[PDB]
Amino acid sequence: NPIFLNRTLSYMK
Amino acid sequence: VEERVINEEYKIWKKNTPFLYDLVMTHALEWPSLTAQWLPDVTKQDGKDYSVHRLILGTHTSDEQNHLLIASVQLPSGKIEIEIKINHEGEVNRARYMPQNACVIATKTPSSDVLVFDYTKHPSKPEPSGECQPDLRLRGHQKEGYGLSWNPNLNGYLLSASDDHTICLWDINATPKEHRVIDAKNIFTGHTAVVEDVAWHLLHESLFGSVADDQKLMIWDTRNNNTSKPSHTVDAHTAEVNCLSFNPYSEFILATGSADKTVALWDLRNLKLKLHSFESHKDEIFQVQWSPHNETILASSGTDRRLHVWDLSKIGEEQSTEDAEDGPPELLFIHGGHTAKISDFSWNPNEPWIICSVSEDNIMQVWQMAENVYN
Repeated sequence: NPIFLNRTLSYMK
Repeated sequence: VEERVINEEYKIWKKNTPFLYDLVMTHALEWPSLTAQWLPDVTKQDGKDYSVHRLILGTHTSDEQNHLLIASVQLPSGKIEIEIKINHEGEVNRARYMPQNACVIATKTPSSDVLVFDYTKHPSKPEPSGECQPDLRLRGHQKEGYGLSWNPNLNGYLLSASDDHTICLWDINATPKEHRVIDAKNIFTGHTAVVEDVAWHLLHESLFGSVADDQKLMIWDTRNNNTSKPSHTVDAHTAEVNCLSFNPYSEFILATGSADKTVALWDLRNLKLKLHSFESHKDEIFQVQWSPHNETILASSGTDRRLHVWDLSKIGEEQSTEDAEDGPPELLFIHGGHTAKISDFSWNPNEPWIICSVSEDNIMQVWQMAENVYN
């Protein structure tokens, strides 16, 4: 159950 | 314990909010709200860098006085406060404003009663009498429900779903009898289980949909004379169907949310074939809402304390092995701000991507994912 999507973090883009 | 894992995951979420959101506001209400809906009006403040938006909320308290609430929210052109409190008998299951007159709000109660309020006919602060004084009492149900939908094309037409297995239809412009009472124009008896939700079609005034614990989606036409047989019966899901919503841009598209942990997509031109199925692990879906600004965008909430935002246009897209680790490409964003089940959410109709979500632990959050996630 993710807290957020890692791909949606500003620094992962 | 689950509470230890929740508090820890909340702190991880909280620290990462500057990297996920362009806007995030958190407010603890006196009581939890089971309902959330933005009012359509925006009050621009002279010389200030913010505008004032409003929300319909409710309370859920079992010992104390319940209220229907109008909350104000300062949003960029950060305070959240209660403007209006109106006595309500029992918790506000759902509260929705009339599309032809945003001063008129219908409420579902934890009883057979469906109430109609004109908030401008009430003071901002309620009388200490403890008396619930709705402008109308709508009769027709034997039991409580949550499902509530106003007809956006036919002034005063309201649908309600109940635990009594029926759908009631009222015309609130009809002459009231006895004590501000309006009897149901029609009662739709197609389901053989608790009706969870109702929704009018957004272009055809005579068409509506309904979903129930019988695992069916029913399509109804009010122009038909038999109120016990729907136009179509769709074997929509493998478990209870909790919600449905019609796409505001396409007159053929609708979505259903279910206890089978999926959101299904439907086309009225081909109901024998499910268009798509959005799947999310151990999450019984209770609310589905289409974006009022973008045709391909919809959001869902269930029991897993998360809010999922989906993008239809990204279905069947090529993903990098790194991206593919977060899930299917149609899963645009996950909001993990809540520490309890989300009871309701609403898209801001004036400011794109802004959402208000409310949870069982009394939290209300006003948030907007980073511009970057969708562009």
